[PDB]
Amino acid sequence: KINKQALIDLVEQKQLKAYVPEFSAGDEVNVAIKLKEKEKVRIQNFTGTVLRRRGKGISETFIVRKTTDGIPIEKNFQIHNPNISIELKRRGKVRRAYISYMRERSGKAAKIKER
Amino acid sequence: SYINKPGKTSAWRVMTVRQQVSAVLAYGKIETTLKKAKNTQKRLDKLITLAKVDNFNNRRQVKKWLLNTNLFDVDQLMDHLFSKVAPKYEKTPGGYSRVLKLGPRRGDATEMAILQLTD
Amino acid sequence: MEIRGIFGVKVGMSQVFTTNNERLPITVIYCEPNQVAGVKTEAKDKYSATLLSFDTVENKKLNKPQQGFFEKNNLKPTKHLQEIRNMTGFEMGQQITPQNLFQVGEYVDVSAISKGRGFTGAIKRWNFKIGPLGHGAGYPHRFQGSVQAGRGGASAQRVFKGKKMSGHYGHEKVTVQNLRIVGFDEANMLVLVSGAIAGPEGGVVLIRTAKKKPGVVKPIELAVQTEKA
Amino acid sequence: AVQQRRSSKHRRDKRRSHDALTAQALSVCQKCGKKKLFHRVCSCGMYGDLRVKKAY
Amino acid sequence: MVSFMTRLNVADNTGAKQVGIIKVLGSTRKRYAFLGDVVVVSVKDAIPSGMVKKGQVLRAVIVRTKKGQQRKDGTHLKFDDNACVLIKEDKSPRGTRIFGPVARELRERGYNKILSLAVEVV
RNA sequence: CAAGGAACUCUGCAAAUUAACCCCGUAAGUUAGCGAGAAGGGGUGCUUAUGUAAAAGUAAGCCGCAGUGAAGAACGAGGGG
RNA sequence: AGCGAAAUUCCUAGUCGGGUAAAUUCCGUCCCGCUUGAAUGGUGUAACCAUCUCUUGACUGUCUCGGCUAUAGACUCGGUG
RNA sequence: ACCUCGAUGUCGACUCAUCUCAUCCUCGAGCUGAAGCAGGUUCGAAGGGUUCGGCUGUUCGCCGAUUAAAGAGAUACGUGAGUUGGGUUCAAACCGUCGUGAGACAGGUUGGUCCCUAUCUAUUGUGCCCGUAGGAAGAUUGAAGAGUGUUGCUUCUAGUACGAGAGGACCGAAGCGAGGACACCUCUUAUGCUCCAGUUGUAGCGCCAGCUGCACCGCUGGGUAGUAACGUGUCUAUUAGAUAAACGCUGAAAGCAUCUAAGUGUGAAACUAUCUCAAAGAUUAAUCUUCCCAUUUCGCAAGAAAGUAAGAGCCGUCAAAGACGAUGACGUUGAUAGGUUACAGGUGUAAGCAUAGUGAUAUGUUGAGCUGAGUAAUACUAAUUGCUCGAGGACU
Repeated sequence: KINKQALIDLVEQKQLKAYVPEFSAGDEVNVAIKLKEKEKVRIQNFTGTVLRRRGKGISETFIVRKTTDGIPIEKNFQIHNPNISIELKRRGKVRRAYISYMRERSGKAAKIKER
Repeated sequence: SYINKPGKTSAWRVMTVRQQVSAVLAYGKIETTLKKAKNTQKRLDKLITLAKVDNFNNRRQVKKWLLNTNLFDVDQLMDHLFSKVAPKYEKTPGGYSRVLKLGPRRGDATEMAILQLTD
Repeated sequence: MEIRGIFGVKVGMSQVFTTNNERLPITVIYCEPNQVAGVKTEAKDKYSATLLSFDTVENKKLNKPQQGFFEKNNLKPTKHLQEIRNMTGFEMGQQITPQNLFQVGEYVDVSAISKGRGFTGAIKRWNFKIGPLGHGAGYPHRFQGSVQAGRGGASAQRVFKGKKMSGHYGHEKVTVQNLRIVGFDEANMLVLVSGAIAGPEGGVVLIRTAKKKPGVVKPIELAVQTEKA
Repeated sequence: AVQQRRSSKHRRDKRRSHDALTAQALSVCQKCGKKKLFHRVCSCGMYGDLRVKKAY
Repeated sequence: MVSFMTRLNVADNTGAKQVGIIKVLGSTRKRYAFLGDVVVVSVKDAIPSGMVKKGQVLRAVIVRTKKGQQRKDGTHLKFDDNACVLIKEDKSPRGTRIFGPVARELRERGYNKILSLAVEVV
């Protein structure tokens, strides 16, 4: 007769990963993507950082931005998405938990990383 | 349209709420619209909890919204409150104020209700 | 058809992951374990239906007509009672489970009430076009334009009955069919489904057999991440 | 958007027939008389079990 | 938004840089050109030293969408620029030098040669 | 207000964009008076030294996604009468 | 003389060409040219025009495609009316 | 030559369009000088749909590219108490012509002013009163109504049959679908005006520090819940009957035969059902059960005092609904709203301290701090120690 709507988390506790280290939108990562031709799943690496982290609980989707052949690809990955394995390369600096200026910032520079 | 009174703008209403939360500290009684009093009660309880924290940083936070009157200077008023009334009501889970609906105003049916403090 | 029906309430709305790597939004509906109030048939009561009761209450939380019939029915008091037409399988004084009415992957529909939002504009209730903004807009610039259907004597000179003029839009009886039954939970008596659900958290939910695809069933599995740390 | 004929007195009386003011509930002050409006204070300057103000 | 004269980039060795959507040949009121859609376009800027001309109505295929779109898996594909390529009404590119990567939402409808000359398959 | 960016409209009508300063840079016609603010681009914060009398002005460092961070300040080119 | 399909020309979408997927818009060609035409001034000229005016870089929520917020109204309550 | 000048608003464009078929297509069918396909003709046929732009005031018209077609007509070439005044028909100014001049041009040219506070009805929603023959409750019902009665592409069938070669099927199945109808803010986008962070200066807060007001919400960057789209998700088949055209069998007249006159099937997106929403004032106010009462006694047992005992209403905590009304939950027996506690999200290392530098500054404290609306408990505050009505079965 009395509900909780925290049992929503109880049923969500079946679709989660338990490997991803803590990240704060600016730690550079390399997410490997399992993609098929028809079979023999190949690896598509996607090196970048979290431009925007949006959602609620399981809905926490995060942007990852890469540049290939001068083309900027920004793609909204999910933390617990199958075949979306995130490898954390390094950690930068967190001015704020969200960034809206990587589009106005160019490459060729050593991005700041914590020592 | 063009030039007229602002009415109930957010800045206007927040300033008026600040005036009422200063006056309730000044005199201990407020007689106003019940619609204003019900919203004032929320921030009054929040400020009561903040006073119960009773920190110098809390002094800075409370300083932001208090206003000065003729007889109650801010330095005297806030120090007095934090000295005695901050722990006075420290044994109650909310409901730090109550509104009693009085008779309305004489002229234009302006509902007068009294907001006061309670345990 | 021998309609299978259950009563539940929406308790949230989110997404989930699946096997075969597709995104699957989740409307989560807690289905109440219902006790049947009775059965009517078209040959005995002239309308085939099953009366169900839910939202159990105490002896002092109901009007004495309904409560008195309900204790005469030998059923512990409940807030709400509703009949489902063409349903006769479930008879009075028995428990209703979500695992027998339907199966994991077949297609159903849900009768529900929309969310209360009051009056909405004609451009929203009927999806018309707004007037001009540039080249001079004037004060009235949002309307459907002309209402005249003819000038002069005996052309139209009026607006007949039954016109789609804006009014109360929302909080209305709706039903969307062919939505996937994503997940079952008999331990919690709960259902995860796909799509978008009308109404707020508290809107009535009546699950029934889909008219477009009653028996069509599709396979799908959830995604359980086995990626070790 | 203006009228062509005057409104009759009988029709306006029928229109004003549905017009009615608000309904007022009553209660009693807990330590004074003067039947008051429900959820409102009476003129005895005393709300029931109360006496914070004056009666002028 | 796909509409009349949607200026977008060119990603093949053709010698053109500005082309505008003049017609979307297909269903009525579609008013969108999803990834892989072949659309009727009028060329705005093209050098004669290249292998293309200007003004003539041709057919082109959008390869990049700056707003992006939702994929069937759940990850939102997105770019930062509108771009297209010029096709010769087949599964092969007019410009042999295909600049930039390609998506995987248009291989099921042919275009194997264009994706073959792409720098990567993603 | 993302996104196409004039397709809406008889027609870019309204709005939009520019805006203080200095640093460069500026074409054709021409009566040499003009064009011209042509057009086209950069940037200004704080601390230290140098700084002249205040200055401007420069260098070193430090940070912001951004530095007349509030304000008020210039859109332009070609065609025809 | 000169001008010109000149806003002056019904035929005009004049014949041709340019900007023109598209362009009775615009500008170049010729002069029977209803009703061109040299102090009704004509032909051009240098600048300028809150002048007409063709095209355009940005420019924009005009349109695409309508939407979010806010007050003041509208509406409720009260007084006047 | 008239109903209509004590006036009788007409062009376009927009918005909304609805109605009809001599129907453009989606559909069915016959014939063909219809191999197939492409088709054409004709018959039925309104269920639905039938483009975008540029120039031209433009309904007229021209051009280009498309889908299945980019149908027509009517509504004062529908409609300005709905919008603009592009245009038509304003003075004015100008070119050319005419008129001596006033001025005119069924010539061009430049711009050329759309008021209306809804009384009634017609209508869309929302309410109140009464009633349906004791009250009330639902569960209904469905008479009457409506929405819905759109469609294309690819592949397999199949280069198969056919055809000759070439050319190339009729149907079905799978996927993709475009459009619009409905719902949502979980994926994405904007807003998010008492959220956070940072920043500019002025006025201040007695100063450093830190805090506030003002300044396009000061600006900048976001953003909780929420709002919505530019975003997601279902939808176009189908069933039963009778079908139009049309295809039929048998069969009489006209001994044979002949879709019709008898008997008698098949067959279109047309019609009525299945799909969906509401629905007994539907005075035809329909059904069912339910709970309460039928309360000795005094004129009809006439209110005679006990006027439901079912409860409802007033009022309030309110949003669940939401201009108000009203709907709905809840009234101390309660978590009904608020507050408190803690959590989630957002937001982003709080203040202050140590550190080195003269100072800007940077390392740790610190993912700390804050939070309108999110989450679970808390009777802590406010729904009063409140009020009124409410059946005797009206009449056999």
